[PDB]
Amino acid sequence: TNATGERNLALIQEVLEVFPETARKERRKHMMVSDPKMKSVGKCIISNRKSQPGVMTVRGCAYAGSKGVVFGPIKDMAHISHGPVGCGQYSRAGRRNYYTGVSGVDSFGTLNFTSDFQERDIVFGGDKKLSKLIEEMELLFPLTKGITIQSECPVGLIGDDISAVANASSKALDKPVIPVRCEGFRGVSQSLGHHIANDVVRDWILNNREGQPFETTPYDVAIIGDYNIGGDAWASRILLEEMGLRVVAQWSGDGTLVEMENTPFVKLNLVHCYRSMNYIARHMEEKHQIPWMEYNFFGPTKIAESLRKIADQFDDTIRANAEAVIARYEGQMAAIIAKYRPRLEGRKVLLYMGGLRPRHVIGAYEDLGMEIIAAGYEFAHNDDYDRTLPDLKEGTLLFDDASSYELEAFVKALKPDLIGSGIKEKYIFQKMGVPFRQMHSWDYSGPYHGYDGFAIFARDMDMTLNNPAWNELTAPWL
Amino acid sequence: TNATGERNLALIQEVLEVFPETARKERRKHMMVSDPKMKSVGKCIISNRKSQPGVMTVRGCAYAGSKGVVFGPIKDMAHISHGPVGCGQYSRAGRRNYYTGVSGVDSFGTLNFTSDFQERDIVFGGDKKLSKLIEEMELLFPLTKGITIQSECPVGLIGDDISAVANASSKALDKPVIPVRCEGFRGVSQSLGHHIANDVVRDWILNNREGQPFETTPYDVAIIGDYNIGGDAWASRILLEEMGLRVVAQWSGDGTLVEMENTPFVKLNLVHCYRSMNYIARHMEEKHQIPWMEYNFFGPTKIAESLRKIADQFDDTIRANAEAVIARYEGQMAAIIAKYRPRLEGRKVLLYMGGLRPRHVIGAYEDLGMEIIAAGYEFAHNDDYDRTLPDLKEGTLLFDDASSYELEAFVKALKPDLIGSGIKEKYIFQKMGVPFRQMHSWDYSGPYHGYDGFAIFARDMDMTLNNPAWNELTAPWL
Amino acid sequence: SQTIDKINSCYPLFEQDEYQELFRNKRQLEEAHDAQRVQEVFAWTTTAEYEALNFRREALTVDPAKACQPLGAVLCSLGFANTLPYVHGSQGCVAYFRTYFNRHFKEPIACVSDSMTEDAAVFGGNNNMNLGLQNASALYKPEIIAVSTTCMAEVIGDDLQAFIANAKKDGFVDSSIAVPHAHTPSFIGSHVTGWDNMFEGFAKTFTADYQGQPGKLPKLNLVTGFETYLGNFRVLKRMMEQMAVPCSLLSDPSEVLDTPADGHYRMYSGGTTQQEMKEAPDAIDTLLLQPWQLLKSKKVVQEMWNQPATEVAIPLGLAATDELLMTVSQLSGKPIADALTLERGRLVDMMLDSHTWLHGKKFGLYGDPDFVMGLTRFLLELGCEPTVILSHNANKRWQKAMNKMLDASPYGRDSEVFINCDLWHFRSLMFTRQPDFMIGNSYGKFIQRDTLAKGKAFEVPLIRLGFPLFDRHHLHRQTTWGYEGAMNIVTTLVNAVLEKLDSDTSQLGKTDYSFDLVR
Amino acid sequence: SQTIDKINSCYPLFEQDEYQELFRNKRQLEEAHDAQRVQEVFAWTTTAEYEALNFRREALTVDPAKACQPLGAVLCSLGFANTLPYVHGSQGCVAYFRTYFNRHFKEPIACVSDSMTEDAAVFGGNNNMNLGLQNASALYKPEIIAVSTTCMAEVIGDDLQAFIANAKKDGFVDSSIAVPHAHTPSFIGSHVTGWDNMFEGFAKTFTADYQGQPGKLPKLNLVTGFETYLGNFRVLKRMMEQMAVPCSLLSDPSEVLDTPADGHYRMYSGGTTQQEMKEAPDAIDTLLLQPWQLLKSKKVVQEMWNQPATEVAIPLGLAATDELLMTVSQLSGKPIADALTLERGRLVDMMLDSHTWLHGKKFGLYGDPDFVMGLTRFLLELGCEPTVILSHNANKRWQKAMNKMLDASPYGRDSEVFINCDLWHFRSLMFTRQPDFMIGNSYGKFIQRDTLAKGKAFEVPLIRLGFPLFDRHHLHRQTTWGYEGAMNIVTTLVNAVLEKLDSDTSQLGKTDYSFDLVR
Ligand code: CFM
Ligand code: CLF
Ligand code: CLF
Ligand SMILES: [Cl-]
Ligand SMILES: [Cl-]
Ligand SMILES: [Mg+2]
Ligand SMILES: [Mg+2]
Ligand SMILES: [Mg+2]
Ligand SMILES: [Mg+2]
Ligand SMILES: [Mg+2]
Repeated sequence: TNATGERNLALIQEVLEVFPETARKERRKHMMVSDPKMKSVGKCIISNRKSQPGVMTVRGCAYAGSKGVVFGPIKDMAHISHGPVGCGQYSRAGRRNYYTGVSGVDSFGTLNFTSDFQERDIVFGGDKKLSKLIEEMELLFPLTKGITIQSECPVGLIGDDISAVANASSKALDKPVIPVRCEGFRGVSQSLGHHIANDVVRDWILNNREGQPFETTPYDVAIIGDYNIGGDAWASRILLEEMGLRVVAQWSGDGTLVEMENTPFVKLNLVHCYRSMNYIARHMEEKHQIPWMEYNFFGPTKIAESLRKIADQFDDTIRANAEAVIARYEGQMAAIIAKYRPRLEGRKVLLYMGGLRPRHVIGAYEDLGMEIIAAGYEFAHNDDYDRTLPDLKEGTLLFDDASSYELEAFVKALKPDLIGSGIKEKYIFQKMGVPFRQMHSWDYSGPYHGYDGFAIFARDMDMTLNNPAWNELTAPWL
Repeated sequence: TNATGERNLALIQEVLEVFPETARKERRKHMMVSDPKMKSVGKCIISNRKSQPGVMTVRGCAYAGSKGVVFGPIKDMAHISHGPVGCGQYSRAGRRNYYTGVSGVDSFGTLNFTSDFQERDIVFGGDKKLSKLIEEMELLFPLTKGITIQSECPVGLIGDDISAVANASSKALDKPVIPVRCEGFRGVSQSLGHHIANDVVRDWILNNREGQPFETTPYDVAIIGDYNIGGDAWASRILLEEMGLRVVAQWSGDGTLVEMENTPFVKLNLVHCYRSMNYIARHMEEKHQIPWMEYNFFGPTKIAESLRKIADQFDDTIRANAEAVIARYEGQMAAIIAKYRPRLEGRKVLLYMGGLRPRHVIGAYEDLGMEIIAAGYEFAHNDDYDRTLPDLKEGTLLFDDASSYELEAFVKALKPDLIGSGIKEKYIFQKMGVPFRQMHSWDYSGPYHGYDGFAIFARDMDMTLNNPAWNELTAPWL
Repeated sequence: SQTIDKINSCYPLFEQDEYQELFRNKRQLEEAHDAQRVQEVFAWTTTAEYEALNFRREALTVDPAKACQPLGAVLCSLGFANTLPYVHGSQGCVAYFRTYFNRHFKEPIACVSDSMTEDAAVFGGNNNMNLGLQNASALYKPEIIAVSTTCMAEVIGDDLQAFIANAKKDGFVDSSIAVPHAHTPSFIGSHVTGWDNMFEGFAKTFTADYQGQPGKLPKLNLVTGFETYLGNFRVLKRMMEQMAVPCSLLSDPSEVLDTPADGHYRMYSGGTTQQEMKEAPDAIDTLLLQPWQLLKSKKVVQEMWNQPATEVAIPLGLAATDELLMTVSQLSGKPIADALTLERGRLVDMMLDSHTWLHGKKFGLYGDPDFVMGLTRFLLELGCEPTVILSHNANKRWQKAMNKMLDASPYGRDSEVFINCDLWHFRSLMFTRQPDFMIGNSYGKFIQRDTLAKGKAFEVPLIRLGFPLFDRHHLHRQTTWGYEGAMNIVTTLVNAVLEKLDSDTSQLGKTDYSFDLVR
Repeated sequence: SQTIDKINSCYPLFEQDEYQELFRNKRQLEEAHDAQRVQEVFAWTTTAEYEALNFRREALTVDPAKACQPLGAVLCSLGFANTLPYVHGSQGCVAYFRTYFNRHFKEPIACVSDSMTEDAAVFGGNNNMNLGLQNASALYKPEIIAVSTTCMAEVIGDDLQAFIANAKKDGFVDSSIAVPHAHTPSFIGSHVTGWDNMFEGFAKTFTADYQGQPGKLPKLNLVTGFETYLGNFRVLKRMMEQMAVPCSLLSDPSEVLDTPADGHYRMYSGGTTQQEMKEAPDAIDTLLLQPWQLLKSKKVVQEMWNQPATEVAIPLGLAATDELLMTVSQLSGKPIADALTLERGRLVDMMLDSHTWLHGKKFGLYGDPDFVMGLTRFLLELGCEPTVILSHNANKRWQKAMNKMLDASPYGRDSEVFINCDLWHFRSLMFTRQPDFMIGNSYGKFIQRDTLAKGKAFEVPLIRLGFPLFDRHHLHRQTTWGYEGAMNIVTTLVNAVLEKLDSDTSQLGKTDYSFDLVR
């Protein structure tokens, strides 16, 4: 490797010295330094394994992946957090998966529906309570298009059978009632909740309109794996419609059961979050012969690449439209780069997030002259690490499921100018004097996808990296 | 006198022993004990004298009486506070003389227009600055109907001639521009400002539409002396209009220059505040042959007496209308007495206000079962003391232009259950543990005139006398 | 689109015409219910008929106003020196506990899990407990690892006590480290029950073998229970210093929830020391300041420490602060400080100065049982009417006490108390009972929004007092106990009245006859 | 009409049908301008064309943002022990000074006049002074009678020093009573000029012939100038006690403006003693904390007392507090306290936690010169843009210093500074420059209302920081100086942003896509 690479390999060894020997050796396989010539990680890194007990992993659970990430955003369905009260309360309106609607009436994503398990539900089982719950829900919330049942830890452990409940209630309501066995002890992170949810969608939603008439166009697409954080999916949808495509469905930011049931009638699936929804994309290719492709709407270099490759799946009319859309936003892009690149050029960034953004935002940073010096994921798999390799400079530190200890140690040694990570990391690194931007919730700003999003992204990186308070951590007399 | 009269005469002696001998002898003539067999105060009290230097009199000045009280409420005219900046700033929107309009556009009572004298204005005189101010006013505030110039202390002292300026500017603008020599060193209190202002209205406003056609009815009246505190004059006007009268003018609460100019065409002038506007009522009787009468719209006993007497000046149609109005509000009045009189009756009140309300509100307190144990005025004249005697119980303390020492000593000795007085008295007496209601501003409530006002007055006396915090001034360990 | 000179975030970017056209077009692919039908259903959710069906619920909960046990065990643990909270069970819980407190305090929150998964569901989590204690000790070097549980661990029947005994015996955790523990099942009680359960675990670990003697130390211990205002820990210490009465708080997270941004991260800071906890049995007495939740803590104080456990009300308001200081004075034999009497008289001056805007005002309020009882009591003492009083996690014994207090007050005649009811129940009650204001936490923003959509005349504004407070900053620094806290409460209530009256009277040419400069 | 179960005050009584009808009938008797003409003129007053005419004024002042000198002298005088403020002149002035302070502080205000009338306009006010001092001494028993003047007195040219000597020589006032005086013409400067003049009078009375020696006492004196937040007097004392540096405030009215409501009225409470003022020349130095208005007080310190008068900026914000404590440290030789450095770090933590809501926000601001410079400085420190900056009573030297500070900062590039301009000028600027928010006193409420009447998109919300504050309660107890006051300012600013963003995003089904729970 190069000099940067050696320094990072030595840093790896120094950081892991604190771990008991058994964990030390296991943790060493979760980190590596990148090679520009490598095309796949092979045995250089391992991922999607259990977390080490007691280390303060950043990860969440499979209920977070299913309820919190995939199903929670669907606005026209009521999602029931089934089990005791915590899970549903801590995850009530924490993720900014934007939607429009009339809350409590035709759209339900900010309400917290729960079966609030008590000790008698654990000793006698929760299915009778679940069935009565759904009757009460239908009475007080008549405009739901369908209902999901998101299982918390206790449900499967006490032997309940929510599928039998879902089938019975779906007949009585004449609406889809969807059971999900996303108990938080299953799998190792948020990731298995994604996979569980894709399999549930495959069997309980996707075939509901098979054989029905749907009026199509040649340029019908679905956005797969964009959860509209801060309106990201609306800022992506507008470009695809400007290019002459019809976005029949959005999975699942501002999404609906109806859009999802109409997805098997589209011509092309456009996968933004590969990690969470590649499963269903591959399934629609196999069963409905719908092609799919990955794309990236972070920053002008990746948006132009994406628009051109999407248009190249159609005909010369869409190709020409792709060129006209890029030319239409050229001025706006050039003014954003001319204003903000001089304020950010040369600064170094450390990124630590779930399963996509750690590699997906690197082009936007590079469009503002910034450099990534370390990148890691909470719960990515090896195919995500493979997908990261083309966008790293040689010697970059690449790592998986870091404890708080490891992330603190990496930041103290690397001295990034800017960190992009989550809410549990923000207030630690700000006290250490490092400018920090939340790159899950966008620090209550966004959108960051698309051309309208790049302006916001650039304003926000400048705002925080150059804020005057960062020169005041040390008192003037010290 | 009775045993209360004796106790009060001994209290007068005790309180005044603090004063240097000459002030003591002077101040002894400003207090007495009431005798129900007296029609006139005669020699028993004196009033409308200069205040004692250095004693902390409650009184204000002639600019307060002219600008603050009589002219400032007139909504369609711009009133200039002419002199240094204080006077106009301290009096900006402190008096709740309510009006409707569009501020700064067709109505000006919450703006402070001032000539902001600087040392060069004292040295060279302020008439040229006044003339140029009036030109800029007209450019920036074109919808004024007229302008008044309210002199502060320095204007007459430096020899300025604002009547020459007003005459020239009124021709230049072709609108009334009215000079007022209401410098605060004139007179002894607010009172001479009222008189000055009435003389200016007599000469500069009331003759403006003389000889002109005006469509009359047989039931045209003007409300003279109701400054619409918290909408008191609206709560009064509604009863007169329900009784079949047409209120052509209201002086000057929610009033206009137009209404004042049309006052000489009415059939009857209805004087509520005798102190501040008896002058112009007597002038209208002598010059225009318009009868006038005093009335009182505080509480149901006085309201019915007043409506019947006003109606007795017309004909049997209005006499029958007075009985219909009284009957119409009798259920509202019985409900207010049934809810609040039991919560107030028996309790003793001390009143200290300007020139009218210390006697005028006594009926409404008596309708709620309360007793007045002492009543005083800041600046009333002996004809006001004469008018107070019919509504006092034998031996009541009656006094004039009290110092703060004297009010505090009367309160300490008499131990009233409730005090009604002003903003400079409020926070002293609350600390002494005596429930206190502001009886100038209505403690940001009101109206108190009229049938709709009596409900609010009863609610407010109960709220404050019976509040639970008055039982908490002494710590429980003390 | 965006212009370089004025870049717009999500709101108001999506108000632009191109996005309004995008939404109209997207709506045609959703099979939306017609606007007329959505309007009919919204109106119907504001009615007395819908309310009656809403109050027939027996199985569905919607918009709860409580959290689960281990959250409260984590907050209690954070209040001891050099302590690392550790929750035995599944890791998603710890990601959520940390995030929940991160968003209220705007601070980092240390807490680990031992990551029980499918394997531990079948074998039990003793291997996770051994490796978890070992790795946490190595990485984070705590003096105390304070263990609570998640519902998976409870349901499978993991014997906490035995697991920790095995870790000790087999060398996974050193003898220098204390490992207090409590079972905290989220299907029992709420987060306030977890706090009390964790406190009993600390009392057993640090004092069970101690032979104490009440009044050997001339001090008072204070126990707050679950409290998320930093000013409340601080005011108690400040008042006790003015009384000249030695004091320890037992669980005080106010320094670790307020470390300076000086270039260093400090995982541990301040907190009750092991010396304070170990010598607790020698104090004169321990005062349990939130009595309805501190149930096992009262048995500790009386049955383990043989102290009086003098009964005290939550010290919220004027009369409850007077009663706390008289109790401190009686137990210690020391007079109430003149600076405290002066402060008390300034609060009474504020109450008299602002009473005409507060008297008769009608409030809805919700929160934890001890907080709701204290705030209802102080509202009665102000001459306000607490017409709708809700505590999702309160019990029937509390409800009987609340009704006893309300029946005895002239200001409680129209009050209704609700237990085991949630914020969807509260939402109907704001529509049907329509109090002037509602006092609650950030979840109440959606109820204010819902009442405003019926009409401006039906809006019930929210006043933020409680937990969690996620949509305003630095309210967690405030104080709500003591005279200092009652000054904040009075100021907050009168200025909420005055901000609403200004808004109502701010229409030029229409309602601004009463937009008074002075109020 | 009124119903017994719900009595309505003025608003909203007058919204009832019978009163809307009453108003239509009265309007027919006013010769009202037509509604379209009034709308036309209102729209014209919001334009740039109107603003240009407005900025041509030379003689008319509309809605001033200053008061007159004696108001300042009365406030200075209230800060000394057992002192009765006395204003030689006409009585109307004293009713108005007492009332103006009553409505801000919610407290009584002692002040007397000697009631000069037309007779006194002829012969001079010598008899009024003699009788006034005798009668005030008898009734109120002050130790100090602090004399200032109204404009009448100044125009007449009454010789205060000679009148006060004659009173003592003739036996009208006892010789033991201190009677400091100052000439305070309201046609010069403003209320801050009064305060500084009054202070120079106290310093002459108590120190003229004193043989002082700086550093004989190892203390520092502090001089606040005209200040109406009780917390600023109190934070300065608290910080000096943490620094362990002896100190006196010279003029401290914070006790007599906050006496307890305990059944007793206390005309006098606390205040600078005569011993503190008499020994003031023996301190190491005297720090003048509002330097632009403390002009004659700097001459006292340097010319009379031969102390440095070490220059200090108003201690508002983080960097200015830092500079204050470094100056205290350097003069005293004592280190900065570890508790202060911890408080500083917590303020920085707040700043970093809230910065994304404040960065780039645009504010208008007005008030006294020292305050406006201090708050403009701190807003630049926060990454905010103070685009419209007005001080009616400031001078050209202050305006030059302000533009220098602004030009040096990345955040001052669009900032405009106005002097000798009033709130009718500021109102135009709010329409043409449209900042996000304006910081002002209660008179700004009318400008918020005016901007809202143009439309919701044009509304500029008011943030209340300054004097007077008449339409909210108890803001006068807040702190704006030191780290404690900067914590208040940061919290106030960020929560004003978040309150407005919630209101803007609170429209059910329309803007509530961005009505976020967590901010
Ligand atoms: S941490 Fe995305 S794979 Fe999943 S909630 Fe964030 S880096 Fe998730 S992009 Fe998405 S919207 Fe996310 S930011 Fe894939 S959905 S489990 Mo936390
Ligand atoms: S890993 Fe995930 S979040 Fe954890 S429980 Fe399991 S599904 Fe849920 Fe909800 S209630 Fe509380 S937080 Fe748990 S302990 Fe019982
Ligand atoms: S008794 Fe009356 S209020 Fe007094 S001055 Fe005279 S008219 Fe006026 Fe305005 S400016 Fe200030 S307060 Fe005066 S001292 Fe020069
Ligand atoms: Cl309870
Ligand atoms: Cl200046
Ligand atoms: Mg919709
Ligand atoms: Mg009008
Ligand atoms: Mg913080
Ligand atoms: Mg007060
Ligand atoms: Mg410049």
